[PDB]
Amino acid sequence: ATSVPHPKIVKKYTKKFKRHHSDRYHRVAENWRKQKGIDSCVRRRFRGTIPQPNIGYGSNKKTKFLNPAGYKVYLVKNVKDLDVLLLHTKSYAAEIASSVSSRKRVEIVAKAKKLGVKVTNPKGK
RNA sequence: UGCUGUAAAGCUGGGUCGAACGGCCUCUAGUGCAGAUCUUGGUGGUAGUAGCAAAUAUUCAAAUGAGAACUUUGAAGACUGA
Repeated sequence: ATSVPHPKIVKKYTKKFKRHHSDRYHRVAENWRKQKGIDSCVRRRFRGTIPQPNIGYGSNKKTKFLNPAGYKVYLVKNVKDLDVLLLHTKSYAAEIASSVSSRKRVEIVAKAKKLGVKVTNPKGK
């Protein structure tokens, strides 16, 4: 890791928690919802039903919020926004906002390279 | 196209697009939908399916026309039957 050393990153659940019957009807979005029905086999946790979010799945506090390269990600919208990362260049990477213009985006990439700040999305227009 | 969060969700790459929009500290509410034989609008399967069968009945040729079972003219066969 080019970032500050960290323990090996463990994700307890890497799949997505999909709402029950979001596969069955178009009108049911996958955004997680808790079943509140009296008979619900999912709420009652029958064997064979879907995993549900609970606090036991929480990430280890020492590796939480880290991307695979070992950095926490900070959203940058202009050149000046890079400054708060100046003393945190081995633990915080910059991410350029989607709405920054192509002119200003080139300027942010240049300044980050000047300061030694990692950028997570360099290829943007 | 990926990243973050147990999650509600947040961010990002590519495309489309054309005029406004967001973070943070707070304020406020007509603030979150799968259901209500919910409301309005839109759209399927059914399905090229049911079906288009009462009132005797139509036919040949020419003309017209891009095109004629269905229009017009001629020939005829019929019917209403005062």
